[PDB]
Amino acid sequence: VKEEIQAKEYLENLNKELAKRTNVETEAAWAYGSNITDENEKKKNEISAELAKFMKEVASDTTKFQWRSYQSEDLKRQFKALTKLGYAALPEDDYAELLDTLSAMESNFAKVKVCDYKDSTKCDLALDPEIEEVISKSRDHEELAYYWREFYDKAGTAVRSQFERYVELNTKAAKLNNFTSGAEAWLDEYEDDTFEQQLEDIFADIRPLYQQIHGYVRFRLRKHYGDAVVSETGPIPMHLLGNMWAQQWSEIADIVSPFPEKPLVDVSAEMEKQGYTPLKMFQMGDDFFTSMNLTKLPQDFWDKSIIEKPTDGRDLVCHASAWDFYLTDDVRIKQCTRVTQDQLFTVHHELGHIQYFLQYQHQPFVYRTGANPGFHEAVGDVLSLSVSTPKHLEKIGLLKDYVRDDEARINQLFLTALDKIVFLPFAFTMDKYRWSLFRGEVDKANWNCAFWKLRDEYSGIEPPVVRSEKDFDAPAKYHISADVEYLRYLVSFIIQFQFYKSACIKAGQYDPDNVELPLDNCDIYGSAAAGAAFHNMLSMGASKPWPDALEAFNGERIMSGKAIAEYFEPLRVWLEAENIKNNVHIGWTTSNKCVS
Ligand SMILES: *[C@@H]1O[C@H](CO)[C@@H](O[C@@H]2O[C@H](CO)[C@@H](O[C@@H]3O[C@H](CO[C@H]4O[C@H](CO)[C@@H](O)[C@H](O)[C@@H]4O)[C@@H](O)[C@H](O[C@H]4O[C@H](CO[C@@H]5O[C@H](CO)[C@@H](O)[C@H](O)[C@@H]5O)[C@@H](O)[C@H](O)[C@@H]4O)[C@@H]3O)[C@H](O)[C@H]2NC(C)=O)[C@H](O)[C@H]1NC(C)=O
Ligand SMILES: O=C(N[C@@H](Cc1ccccc1)P(=O)(O)C[C@@H](Cc1cc(-c2ccccc2)no1)C(=O)N[C@@H](Cc1ccc(O)cc1)C(=O)O)OCc1ccccc1
Ligand SMILES: *[C@@H]1O[C@H](CO)[C@@H](O)[C@H](O)[C@H]1NC(C)=O
Ligand SMILES: *[C@@H]1O[C@H](CO)[C@@H](O)[C@H](O)[C@H]1NC(C)=O
Ligand SMILES: [Zn+2]
Repeated sequence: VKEEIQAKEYLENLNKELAKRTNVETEAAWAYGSNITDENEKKKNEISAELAKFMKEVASDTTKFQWRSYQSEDLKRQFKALTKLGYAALPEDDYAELLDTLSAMESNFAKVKVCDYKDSTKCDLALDPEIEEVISKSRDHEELAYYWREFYDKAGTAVRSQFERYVELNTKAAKLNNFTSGAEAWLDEYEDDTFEQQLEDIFADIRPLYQQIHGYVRFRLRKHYGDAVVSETGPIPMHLLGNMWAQQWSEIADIVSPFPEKPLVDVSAEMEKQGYTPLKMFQMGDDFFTSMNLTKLPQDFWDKSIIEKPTDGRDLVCHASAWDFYLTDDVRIKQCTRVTQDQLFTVHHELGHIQYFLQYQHQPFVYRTGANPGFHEAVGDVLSLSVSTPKHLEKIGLLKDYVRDDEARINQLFLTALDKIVFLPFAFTMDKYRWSLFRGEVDKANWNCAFWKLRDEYSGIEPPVVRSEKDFDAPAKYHISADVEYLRYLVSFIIQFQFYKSACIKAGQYDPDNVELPLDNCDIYGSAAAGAAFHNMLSMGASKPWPDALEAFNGERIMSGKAIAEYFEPLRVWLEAENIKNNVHIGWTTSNKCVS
């Protein structure tokens, strides 16, 4: 159609206008997250309401263009993106109420403080860093159960009524966009109507390995705490797993390591000894990206980022985040950085988001986002996989006197699995839970025990104390309180191994027939070949359906669990044999810790 001329001019101006309007909303959201006050809350929400009103007008104006009739797939793709209003489809008053509900939940989470286990006078312990410090380090099971209960009562139960209204308005918004529910609204980002089934299939392939790891960990925990604390046949008490949500278990590696007399990589002490700071950690992340011929952090990043928890009295959101301001080179991180191994990896994860921002900033506004949400989460994790290798850690002087024999290799593979395999059922359940509420599949009388039932069924973990429908535990996880879709992380954990394997081959760092080049010791630091693949993919933003973006990276078009299974194959062989040798019980009875 000749109208395509025009349409192209229309999109040109509109994209530029959206970027500028979104810059303004983003600044107000940054100010609030950096400094939680009633005044900043009001300002964030009023500017969002303003932009929502404009979006309503945009979606309306698309109907004046015959865009479905156009020759250009590119023009059609842009118009389609503009018709998708999300929450902005809601009536003015409903949108304002939703924004008020969202900030009530996020500020509740950020403001949680508990009393010291040993000093009921001292009541200023926050999750980050005080409570997380205990959960990751204490081996006093009663102390752990105390902090678990205090946190969940305050971050979870306290916001049930707000969470209920959020579900209602989220559903109403989805239906105004003609999605069945918000589950379908979220899934739309993956542009694939078999996406859920694809993930069920990949998950089913990896589940048996998870069950072997679970069995071995439970066996080792029984030896440490005794059978009064940990049963052989039941779900693992979750507070013993070194993470408030039991989402990753690497913090208890020193008590569950396959070979306790051989080295286990933990560089936190060496980081401190060498005088590492948050600034140094970010500079090192920047170095990694630039070493691969990727983009250096701009001056705005250094000038405007927050890389340490503020020491004034203020309330803020400490959960780490990366921010795109939709201009040129105005990108920032807010991280309450600590000097630990886990935090070094976290820094690289966040800088992965920043790199993606810089790579696609020349794209039209609607294309300035990930190919799918899993792509955005994957970027930094691919580098963190290299950072975590004995190979890399020796290069930067953090790992000393390391002998990489067969036993040390198993220890390192197991340590990696405690993050990478353990996470998979966890991440699947965060969205299976919310989807089921969104879809109206669970009665409100059953909402809490529906959460714990999924945690049991998929992860084989349970609360430390008996819960019931008088509690409401799901919002005790940040993303649930903050209305952040979680499937992105499951997709990320699968595809990051496809990216890592390919980048390692391109770097000459992995050859399956060369004993000297194992995938689990690959360091892509300094590889321009690996960097080129990233540039080819990331610079696309969301200009093409995601299989096109994967193709740009390594010639493949299919999400596949083959690469993650390849990485862990030596661990699988060893672990299956070890569990047989030690008569380790696999599987678990149904939990008794959530009362109907
Ligand atoms: C989610 O799904 C919803 C449906 O469940 C959908 O809502 C529908 O959107 C339609 C707009 O696309 C709308 O259709 C219009 O209907 C008008 C009259 O409807 C009235 O009576 C209904 C009861 O019978 C009531 O329920 C309504 O509230 C209304 O009061 C028509 O007058 C109108 O017509 C005009 O527009 C067409 C479209 O023209 C198109 O564009 C060009 C013109 O430049 C054409 O050449 C082209 O071929 C194309 O057809 C013209 O053909 C016509 O001449 C008129 O100008 C129109 O048909 C419908 O009413 C509405 N609701 C329902 C219940 O059907 C939502 O839009 C969906 N939401 C999202 C976000 O996608
Ligand atoms: O800033 C975010 N997202 C942050 C969350 C967020 C989302 C919306 C609004 C505010 C905040 P995060 O996931 O970086 C924040 C990160 C923080 C983090 C990272 C690591 C880490 C540990 C070891 C190795 C590697 C990483 N542990 O915590 C996050 O949540 N992670 C998930 C889980 C996780 C992910 C990866 C991983 O490797 C380990 C765990 C969680 O905390 O539950 O997104 C920016 C963006 C993405 C896409 C488009 C536009 C902008
Ligand atoms: C936080 O916001 C308040 C008022 O909303 C403002 O007075 C103050 O300057 C801000 N605090 C900091 C540390 O920036
Ligand atoms: C670095 O990236 C640029 C971007 O095109 C490329 O032209 C150059 O060849 C790359 N350098 C190397 C050594 O590959
Ligand atoms: Zn992230």
